[PDB]
Amino acid sequence: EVVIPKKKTWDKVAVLQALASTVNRDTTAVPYVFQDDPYLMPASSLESRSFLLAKKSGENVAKFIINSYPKYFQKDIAEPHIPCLMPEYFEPQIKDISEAALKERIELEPSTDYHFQQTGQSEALEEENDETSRRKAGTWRAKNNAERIFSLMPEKNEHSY
Amino acid sequence: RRKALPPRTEKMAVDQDWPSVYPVAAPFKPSAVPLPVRMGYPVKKGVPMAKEGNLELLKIPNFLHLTPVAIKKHCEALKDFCTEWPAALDSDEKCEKHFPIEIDSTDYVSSGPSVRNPRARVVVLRVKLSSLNLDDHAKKKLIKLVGERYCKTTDVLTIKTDRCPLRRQNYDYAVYLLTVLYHESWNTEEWEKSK
Amino acid sequence: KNRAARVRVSKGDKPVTYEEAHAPHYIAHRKGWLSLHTGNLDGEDHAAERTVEDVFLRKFMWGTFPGCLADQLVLKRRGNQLEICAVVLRQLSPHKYYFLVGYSETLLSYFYKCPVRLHLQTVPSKVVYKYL
Amino acid sequence: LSEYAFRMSRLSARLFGEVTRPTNSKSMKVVKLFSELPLAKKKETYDWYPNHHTYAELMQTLRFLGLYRDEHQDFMDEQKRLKKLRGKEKPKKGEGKRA
Amino acid sequence: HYVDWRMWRDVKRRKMAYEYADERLRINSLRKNTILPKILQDVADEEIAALPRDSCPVRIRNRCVMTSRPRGVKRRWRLSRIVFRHLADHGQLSGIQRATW
Amino acid sequence: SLWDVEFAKQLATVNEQPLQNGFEELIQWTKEGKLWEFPINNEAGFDDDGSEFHEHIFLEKHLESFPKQGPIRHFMELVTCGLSKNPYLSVKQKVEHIEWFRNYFNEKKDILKESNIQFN
Amino acid sequence: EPDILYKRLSVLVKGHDKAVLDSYEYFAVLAAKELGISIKVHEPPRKIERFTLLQSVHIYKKHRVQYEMRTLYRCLELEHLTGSTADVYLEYIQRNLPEGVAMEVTKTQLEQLPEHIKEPIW
Amino acid sequence: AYQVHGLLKTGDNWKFIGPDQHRNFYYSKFFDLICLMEQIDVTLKWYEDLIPSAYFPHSQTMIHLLQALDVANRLEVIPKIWKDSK
Ligand SMILES: [Mg+2]
Repeated sequence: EVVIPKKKTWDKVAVLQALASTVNRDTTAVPYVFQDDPYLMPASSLESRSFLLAKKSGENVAKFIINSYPKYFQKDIAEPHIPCLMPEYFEPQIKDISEAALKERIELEPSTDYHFQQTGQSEALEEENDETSRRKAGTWRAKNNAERIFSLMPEKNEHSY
Repeated sequence: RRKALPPRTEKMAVDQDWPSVYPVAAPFKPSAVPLPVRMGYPVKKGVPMAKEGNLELLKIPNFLHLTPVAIKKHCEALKDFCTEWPAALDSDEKCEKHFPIEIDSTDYVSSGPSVRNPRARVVVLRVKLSSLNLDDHAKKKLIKLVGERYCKTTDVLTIKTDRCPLRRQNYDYAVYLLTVLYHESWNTEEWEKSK
Repeated sequence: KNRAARVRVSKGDKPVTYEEAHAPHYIAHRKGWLSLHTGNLDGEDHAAERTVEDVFLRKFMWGTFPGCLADQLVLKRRGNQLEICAVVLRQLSPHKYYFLVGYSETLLSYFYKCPVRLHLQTVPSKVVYKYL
Repeated sequence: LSEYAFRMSRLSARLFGEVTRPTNSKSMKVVKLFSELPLAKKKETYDWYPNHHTYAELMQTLRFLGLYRDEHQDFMDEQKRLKKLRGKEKPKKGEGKRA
Repeated sequence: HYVDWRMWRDVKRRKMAYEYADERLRINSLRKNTILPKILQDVADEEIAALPRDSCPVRIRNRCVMTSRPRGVKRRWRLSRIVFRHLADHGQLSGIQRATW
Repeated sequence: SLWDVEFAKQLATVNEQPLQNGFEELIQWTKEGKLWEFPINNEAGFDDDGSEFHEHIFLEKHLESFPKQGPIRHFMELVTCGLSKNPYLSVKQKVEHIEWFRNYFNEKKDILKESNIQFN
Repeated sequence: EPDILYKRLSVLVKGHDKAVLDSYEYFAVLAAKELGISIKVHEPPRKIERFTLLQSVHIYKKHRVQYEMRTLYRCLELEHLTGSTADVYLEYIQRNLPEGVAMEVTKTQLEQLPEHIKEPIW
Repeated sequence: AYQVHGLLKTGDNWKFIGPDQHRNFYYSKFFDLICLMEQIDVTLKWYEDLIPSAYFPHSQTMIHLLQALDVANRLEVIPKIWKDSK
């Protein structure tokens, strides 16, 4: 009599490819990263590089001025709550702790301060979020710090090597 | 400093696809549109504005992205996510005899990032009582317990349910209320003899 | 003598455009509205906040660009979209223009919590329609 | 309206979720106020005046860093500078009437 | 930088009424009750009278968020009568057109 | 794991592609998380902490330190019926109000004892 | 999991002018005829709100300025549509929904009989 | 060249362009190959899909395009090419 077929479960990929990814490519089309007005069209590679670098510098200075005053970008009005609308934090959140404070100071003049705090509060530096951060930031200092951590603490050897 | 670049009017061709130029609802950029359309109130002896710097063409939303061939291609590409309607539910009589329970929904829209709507919580349950197993005393007791929430002409039970922010909870609550109504109709209490 | 947002005629050396040379009794006739959203219709909430956001955006765009706006702003509130339809004169470098566009887009998207894409319209000079 | 009608009304109130036993009119205020949102917690009552202090501080810090060209504040500063240069400036902290 | 004081007092009173709301709701619920002895109603009235002022929804004054006008303010867009006509003649309110019948 | 983060950044900077039209723009906006979910609804986010209907309607399992026949029970049933038909507050706030009223009635016991009735 | 089959549903579209909503409903009926929905066309009555306000700031009561609020109504009537087809139609409507109109989705799903409706004894 | 064009951005635009200078060099090489391999139709298609979609040309690629246009009688759009090269 009345048949009941099973429903299809599609997320944000099937409908996207069925709607947007079902057209052709324009012939004389400039890259859509910029604008479309005739006076601001990229005529060569130099103009495109300059516009891209200007956009990157604008984004960087915007993020910098947002991180400088975090108390002006917190009153949300949206509902789905986009996770990419919250600035990152770089100041430590633990004072009386040792390993947790060192990790918060390293991950979240920062690496040296974290190393000094770990040496003062007697905190064993692990092989994750410590040696790699010291090698990426600072390379005789990183080697000296690794040697000091290996001489003062004997945990994992393969990861340290 | 100062420079000059030719627009896309004399740069494109004639045998070119249209939706490939204006995919999304663009606010009409006088550049890739080779249509010198003039809109505005002119003067007695003069020429009105054309397309460049025209505020009327910028405020009014343009409908150049819904090309007929593009609409046909979009409707054809979405055939994979469709379900054919069964032939057993073509007439309304068979639909009412098979599925006599209707559940309405309230989904509106708001301008801005706000998604919550205080008027999107009502879900009226319309069930036709002409197909259920209702005798005489049970049906009379059900009508007495309902009161005015039952139509005496179309015979469609209309009960308004809105006691939670969600909708499936209200649906389950209405189903439970209907279940208790059907249970109490088959029961006789001590004060029913003194009717 | 009831004078509104119109331009007073004096002699013959005031290059006015189409927005400043119209009376408010011709908006729904020979003009129109700058913005457009569903908050003004009957039966819908969230309107005062939208007007405050619009006036704040207009003040910000007028203060950041010194005289770069030849007319006004044409905003479009489509669900979760804030499209800016402004005009910029051809008096500066395109690199600075793109820098300002990117900065404004980032600031608006990080402040109003809404994806914003700007669309500029280069005008070689100031907009003009009559010499009223 | 007799005993049977009263029993049916109490049964309907208990089923749909109302007041079963009979009450007065002043006692209905509690239920009619708990069944809705109070005036002091409406979505448009406390949000009538947004935090304008934050917007003012943002405009001030954008004008200070040169990211915002506020002509009104510049005109005010120019007028204050002209008034101070004319010979009528603001007195110090704790000087004026007793000077 | 602001220049007015009545707007600041009004927003402070609004914030204090939003903070002090559950207690006032409970007191008002204990008030309007034909049942329950009068001593509880009397002590509730004494407690709600002993509370400091500037924290009550009664003192809420619907003013404008641009001019802070006391009387003559719409409750829709939260503004006075002159700013409304001003921004309507400028052209920001879509649909709000001059009545021509 | 900083090495995994560096590997992900390398994959991202290798598999990069410029923009062509507005379709890629909206695709990027949807993948970034800026647009709403499609068939926009009214229950995305605020789901009342994943509760059902028995926790909103049946509130008898929250009244234990109260009698069965009396004015106190009448007031408790009244406030329960008021909290039941309230789609603006959550069940946690209802339980908080119930326990606050319970503590308030248990604190002032002299008046309840002098009211020619007992309080349970 | 079984699919949810719908019977009748309407998408009320209310805007400011008339040409935009006319073109939108024309596109909608074209998309419906090019897929297999078979709908009709109707127009509910309109509602215009007018209020009277002052013109100046002092003693100027004899000169008043009024404003209007045009809000038309254009709703369709989608019939004989399943769940996936209704979802696809709603997606197509939302992907091209202008900023000057609204949307009121009122779907009516189908349901046979619950678990306790036959002969249940608590 | 056909395999590179098919594996570039025809399926997944990932290994098509790593930066800017390499992408410009690859586009110039593809244009020179299309101009020195087939006749004039493929050269015009490459100039419309590369020189008009990416950026302007360099010196050797521009000289090769000019030679291919002169060898097939196509001297009409030399001013725009000269302006782009300048
Ligand atoms: Mg007059």
